[PDB]
Amino acid sequence: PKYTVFRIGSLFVSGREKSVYLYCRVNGTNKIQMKWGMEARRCLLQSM
Amino acid sequence: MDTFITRNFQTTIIQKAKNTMAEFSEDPELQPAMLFNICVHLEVCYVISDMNFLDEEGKAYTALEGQGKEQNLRPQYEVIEGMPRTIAWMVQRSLAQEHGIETPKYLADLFDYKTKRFIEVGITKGLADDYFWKKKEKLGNSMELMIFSYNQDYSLSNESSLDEEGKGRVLSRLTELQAELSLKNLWQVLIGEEDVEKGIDFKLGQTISRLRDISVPAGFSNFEGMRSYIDNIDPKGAIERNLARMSPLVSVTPKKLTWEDLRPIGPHIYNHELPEVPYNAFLLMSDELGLANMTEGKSKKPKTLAKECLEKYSTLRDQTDPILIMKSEKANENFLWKLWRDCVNTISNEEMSNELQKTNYAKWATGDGLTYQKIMKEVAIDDETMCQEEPKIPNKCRVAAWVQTEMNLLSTLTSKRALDLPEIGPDVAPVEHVGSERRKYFVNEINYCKASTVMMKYVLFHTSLLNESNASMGKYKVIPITNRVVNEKGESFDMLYGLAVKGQSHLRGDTDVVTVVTFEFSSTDPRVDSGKWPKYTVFRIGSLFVSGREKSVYLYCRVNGTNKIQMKWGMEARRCLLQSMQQMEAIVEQESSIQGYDMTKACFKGDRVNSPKTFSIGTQEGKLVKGSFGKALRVIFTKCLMHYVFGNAQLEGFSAESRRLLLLIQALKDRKGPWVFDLEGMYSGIEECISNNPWVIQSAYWFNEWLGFEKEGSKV
Amino acid sequence: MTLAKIELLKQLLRDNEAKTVLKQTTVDQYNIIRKFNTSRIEKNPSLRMKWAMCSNFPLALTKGDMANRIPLEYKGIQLKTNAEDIGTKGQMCSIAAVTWWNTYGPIGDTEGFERVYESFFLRKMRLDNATWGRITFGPVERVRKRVLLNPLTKEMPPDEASNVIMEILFPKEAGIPRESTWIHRELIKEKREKLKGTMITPIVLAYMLERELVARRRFLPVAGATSAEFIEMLHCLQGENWRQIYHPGSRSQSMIVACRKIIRRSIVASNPLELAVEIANKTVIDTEPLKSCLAAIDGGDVACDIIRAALGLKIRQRQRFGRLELKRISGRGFKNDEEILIGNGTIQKIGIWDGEEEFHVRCGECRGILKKSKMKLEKLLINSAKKEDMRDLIILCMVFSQDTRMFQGVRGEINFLNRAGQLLSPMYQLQRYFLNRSNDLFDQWGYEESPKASELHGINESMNASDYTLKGVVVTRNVIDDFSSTETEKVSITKNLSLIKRTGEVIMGANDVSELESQAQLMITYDTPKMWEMGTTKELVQNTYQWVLKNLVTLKAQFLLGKEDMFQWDAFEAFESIIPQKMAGQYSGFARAVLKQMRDQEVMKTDQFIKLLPFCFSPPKLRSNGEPYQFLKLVLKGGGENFIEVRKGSPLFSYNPQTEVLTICGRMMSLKGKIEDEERNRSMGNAVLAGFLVSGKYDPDLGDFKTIEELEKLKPGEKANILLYQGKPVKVVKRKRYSALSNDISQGIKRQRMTVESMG
Amino acid sequence: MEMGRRIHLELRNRTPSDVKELVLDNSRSNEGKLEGLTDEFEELEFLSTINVGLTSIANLPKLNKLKKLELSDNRVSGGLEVLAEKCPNLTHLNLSGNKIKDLSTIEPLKKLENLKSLDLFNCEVTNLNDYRENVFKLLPQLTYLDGYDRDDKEA
Repeated sequence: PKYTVFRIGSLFVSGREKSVYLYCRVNGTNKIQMKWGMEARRCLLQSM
Repeated sequence: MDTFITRNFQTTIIQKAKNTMAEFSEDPELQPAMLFNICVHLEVCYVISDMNFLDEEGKAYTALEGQGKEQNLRPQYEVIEGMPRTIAWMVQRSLAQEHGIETPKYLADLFDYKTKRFIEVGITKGLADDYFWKKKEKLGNSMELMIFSYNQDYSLSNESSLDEEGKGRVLSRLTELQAELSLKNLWQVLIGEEDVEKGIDFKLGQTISRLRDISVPAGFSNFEGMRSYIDNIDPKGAIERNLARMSPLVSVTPKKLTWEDLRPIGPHIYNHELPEVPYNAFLLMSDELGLANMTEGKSKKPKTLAKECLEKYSTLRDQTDPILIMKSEKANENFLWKLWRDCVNTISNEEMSNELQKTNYAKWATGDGLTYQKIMKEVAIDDETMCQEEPKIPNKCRVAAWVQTEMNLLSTLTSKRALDLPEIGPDVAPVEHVGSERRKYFVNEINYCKASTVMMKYVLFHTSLLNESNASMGKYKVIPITNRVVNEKGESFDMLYGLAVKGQSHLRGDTDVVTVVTFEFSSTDPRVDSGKWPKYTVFRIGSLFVSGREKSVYLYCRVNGTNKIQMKWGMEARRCLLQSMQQMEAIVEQESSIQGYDMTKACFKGDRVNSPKTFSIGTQEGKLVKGSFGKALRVIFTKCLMHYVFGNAQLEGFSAESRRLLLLIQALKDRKGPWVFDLEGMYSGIEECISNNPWVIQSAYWFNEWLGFEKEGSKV
Repeated sequence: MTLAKIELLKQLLRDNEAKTVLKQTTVDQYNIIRKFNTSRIEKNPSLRMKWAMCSNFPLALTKGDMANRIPLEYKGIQLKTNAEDIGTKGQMCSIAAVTWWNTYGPIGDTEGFERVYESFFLRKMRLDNATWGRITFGPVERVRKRVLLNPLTKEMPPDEASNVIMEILFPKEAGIPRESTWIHRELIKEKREKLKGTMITPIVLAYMLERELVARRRFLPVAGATSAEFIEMLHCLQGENWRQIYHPGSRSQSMIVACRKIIRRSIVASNPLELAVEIANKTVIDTEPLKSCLAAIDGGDVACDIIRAALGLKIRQRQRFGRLELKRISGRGFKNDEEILIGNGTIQKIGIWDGEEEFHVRCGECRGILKKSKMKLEKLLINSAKKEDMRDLIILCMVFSQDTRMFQGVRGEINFLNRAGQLLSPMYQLQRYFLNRSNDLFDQWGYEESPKASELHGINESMNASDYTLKGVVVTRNVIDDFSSTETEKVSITKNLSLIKRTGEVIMGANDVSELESQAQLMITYDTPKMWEMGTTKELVQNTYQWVLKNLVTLKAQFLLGKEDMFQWDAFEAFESIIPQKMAGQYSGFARAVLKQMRDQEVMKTDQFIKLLPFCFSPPKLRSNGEPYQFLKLVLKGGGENFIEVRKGSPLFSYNPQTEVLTICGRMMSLKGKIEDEERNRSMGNAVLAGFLVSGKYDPDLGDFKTIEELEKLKPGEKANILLYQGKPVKVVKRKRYSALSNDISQGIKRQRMTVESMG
Repeated sequence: MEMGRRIHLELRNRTPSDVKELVLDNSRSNEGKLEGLTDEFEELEFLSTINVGLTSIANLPKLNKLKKLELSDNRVSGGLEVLAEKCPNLTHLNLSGNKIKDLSTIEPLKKLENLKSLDLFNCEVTNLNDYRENVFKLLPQLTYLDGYDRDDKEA
């Protein structure tokens, strides 16, 4: 309900045409959110 | 014509036609018709030569486009037209030698390989047969002929040379060209390949030639002489030669303008020997007495409203013994009183009709019968006593006092509001929200000023007058001076301000005058200031209590005349409101330009950061006084209303000519050092308009006072 | 009514005046006849309307059967009268009947308003979905500009607009469709279908279409966006001391690129004009030749102006020098040749302008006034618009002024050329040198004290609004409005594409175009082999397929005959350049065999035919035994995504039969279906009376005339008797083909110049 | 348009045993069936049924030569075991765009041994953990799938 989607073209993988859509979405985040995303690599240590 | 050639022809064909014309030393610009003919010739030749090819066997056939067959793709027709004359001649000779055919004595247009012949293509506006025979005679049988006409007919030497499609296409192009020319009207102007060597013919007759001969400047004796003189003689400093001898007594007389030169305009108003200016406005403004009746809100015919208003006040309705306070100079007390009594009886009559029941007494009360009888010119010529009336110039009056008091009083808030405006659609954009806030802040101020009520009364009276005049033409009518007033509590009082008898308005033209007599209720006894009312015959028809304080009630009666122009402008007097808002809007906008936010609340009432805006509005004892933003808006609105009510030729001549001094003062205040050429001329022009208009005299007085203030304040 | 028409005509003719005037004035003169009205125009409409509204029956009703729906007096209120009329010969009525009709009466059809008044509802849609923002109360700088008041579906000149309107809503009187209906065939068919099913009076529709097509332009004070969408709301958006944020609810770049490419292609050859115009009128942008957007916008880039001059169109007469648009104000400059030493030490013989002159100068968003004397710049006034634009303006005006300081400021060398490899005049060489190295004449130009004044403020060499400005340059904090009297004066075109005034003076030079490449945002489909041997493989494939698609009828017809002439077409030679040499022959043989099998043992299949035809240009190389090689994946130059699938589709080519659509190089095109039925559906636009040519006069042998519907019944090559325009009986022949006058003229010119060269 | 019209156009009013392929696309069907194909058909190799609104597989001629069949954009959700009793010679199966709920729907394909390629795109069953592996061990006869068994080859 929050995405704006187009249809740009079609790719071929095994001789078969598969469509390609472009999900365009506006978003808002701050520098601290950038730091949180950067630290999101800690999921590896968490799972371990 | 050249525009048509550019539009309907490709640049390539135009270039080829121009080259061909240059080869013949013929100017394309001077013979646009010939250029068009050459372009059409080239286009038809190319159209003929296209699409036609020869197969290997040599049989004519069609070849597709954008689809080549190696290199040759030999076309059926080789175009010879359009090449340079030398190149075309050489190509024709080469083809003749190669195919073993006789070389034509005249250059050909196309060559057909199939028939192995030289083909000439021609066009004409006349019959195809005639042009075909002419061309055959000129050229002979050595060349095949193909002539097409603009009327969808053609002459072909051989009918198999071109297929149906080619002839159809060439004819379609020719017909389209003809239709486009006819639409552009160039068809008639267009002249064919036999008349294009003549040009337009427009020669002057005998009388016009003689008029031209005698209408030549001094020193000449014939228009040929002037034409030759203008075409040949060269002036190389004639202006300086003339200036070197022109007298030095002619010059703009440039004199720098200082504050001292500016003097008060119209000093004669100060002089006390002249009479006080009278009240010449159509209706009373600051003296109107409103017979007010509370009503649920129903809108009713003015006659019924006046009937009910008088019914409430039985004492004034039934008053029948007047007490003449003053009969001005000429009007008759008996006529006016009897006419007013007939007015009251007609208004209070049971019948809905609002036309005078006498129809004969009013004829002499209004003075309709006191008119001259027009005779034919012959008797006037013969008679010696039929002279010409001397022009009646307006009186030269002095500054009155009622104008200032009315200016003050009409510009004050009153608990009563009448000005109401229709709704508009919801405001969704921020800009229209700001506009709505400003509009509300303005109407909250203007609505409660008495000038708004006076303006609405004038508008309603003139609307009713126009409606009555259009509906009723040759019968005397009774018209209440009605208004509607809503108080702060929402009670929609209906106010009757008087009555008016309308005369006979049967007028074909607009400038024709129609007479109306106005009787107006008022609470002012004229004896307090008799100089304001020299045009009014008044009574004393009783007294009334507003809240317990008894005050008299008089009836001001006066005969007047209007016309359809002023009658319409009465209903267009509402534009004063617009004039009041525009300027203030600009003012507010200027403030908004300074600091970012919106100030319409700050200028009007002020806020914690900015003080309320105050202008300079009045004065007292030589001390100028400030005034709130709302009061300044009221002053501007009243100024516009007065500009209307007291408007005539004098007001226009005064304003449009004192604007010169206004702009000169504005320039001086900015230290632009304005210079003037003839100051006394401007002053005389301005002051030849201050004769008898009360607003003009008061405008002159205020201008002088403000100029004195500016002079005293210029010291800094 | 036709009987009433003939009876009225007979009664009118019974008088001798009608007989003599009708038989005297031709159809063309009718206009004059119509204009001889009384002209007793009302002196004051307000008073007249006021009086009329109070009259018993001011409304002038047209005689008809509608009145019977309403009584002459309803609910004791008089509505209409049966008294005769002299002014209009109808009846009289009052607004009471109008209000009752709005209340009760016949109920009409609501469909027509969905499409008929499309422009108004589009205006409402753009208003409703618009998003508003803040209000900036600060002062707003506004420039006077020539702006289009309202958006247009397809901007066209007034004459083309009128012809299109007639071709839309006047099926009769459509003689000889011009070279304008084919350009606007899509608009013709769209509007025709939309307006069908209505009953509104034709004049209303004609006026609405004129509004929707004919452009309306005016001088307005604008600040910010300038598209018609913003101009519609300019009354609210703008403001002398207030501004509002507004967002209302392409082809230009493509045309710029196409015009530049055409200019570069034509210049390198001799006689550039004919080749350039051939390519211009043979080009197309996705539905229409280049004379569909060039004729739309006013002026444009120098390349577009030069092409329009080569074509038939009106161009603003501003003098283009590099990027500068110059408008002379006064003075006459004598162009005299002179020998001047350049700062590099070399000596050049070039033309210099003796005498003083002044020009309004524009460049991008920068406007200014320049005053120059011979061999010196004197004064320059500018407004702060943009750093890049201001620098370009300063440098270009510097070079144009031919100031001795500019010559003495050269430090490198001047031997440059263009993309076509030509040596330019020293003026344009200096222009390129200085633009490439902006900090060359700026350093040695010299500085001048700041313009001490209330508003006049200086600008430094770095374009920052810094004091200690350049000698002469001045930036005023005001609005400079220039370029008045856009006369579009007559301008000639030389063969070398360089324009000239009515006199011999040159306005636009062939080298004014800037050598900057971009990407066409649209399918730039040409029709000539010479053009498209520049771009990438994808462009070549797309253009070849478009060429095949456009002339599908001819190729399909030639397919039935079964001859090799069909395959040896020049259009495929360029395609040969993008097929591997070592394997192209095998592709040609395989495709030839497949298409022979298609012709022999099956029926029409357009998609595979189009897919397989182009590869057969090269000669085949059959198997040693003789059989053709078999493939299913045709590789193309560049590898990877540059490949064609024989079976169903690939990135460059895919046709879906479920919806019967064609996708070529990532672009969907509508193949309605197959068959001459789909051919005629493509021809569903065109123009009434487009398949018939004119030949002969009335020729009464056919008896009475026949309608368009009965005209179509005639087989090709027949003769029919028709009426052209307002009457004008003529004889016509049904066409067996479709024509293109531009193609014929271009081929004729090509043959003529081939002959000239061969003789030479 | 109807299945009958497509049959007539493809067969061109000839004997049923003259074409080894059919194209039943964009054809409206009665309650989601594949009528118009009589049991008299004896030779058929390729099939194509797209946008036919087929809801179940219960009407199909018995065959012994078909090797490919194509179903897509349908709301069919039911056991496919009937294919074994109708034509146990399928090699290419395409269910792209169909509506299948869980893994159990594709179970009945075990009894078929000639199937080598199966297609299931944007299917509700396709969005599961180890769906690729689970299907593979559930249909050992399968040699191909949506295209990435081990490599990429074309039908």
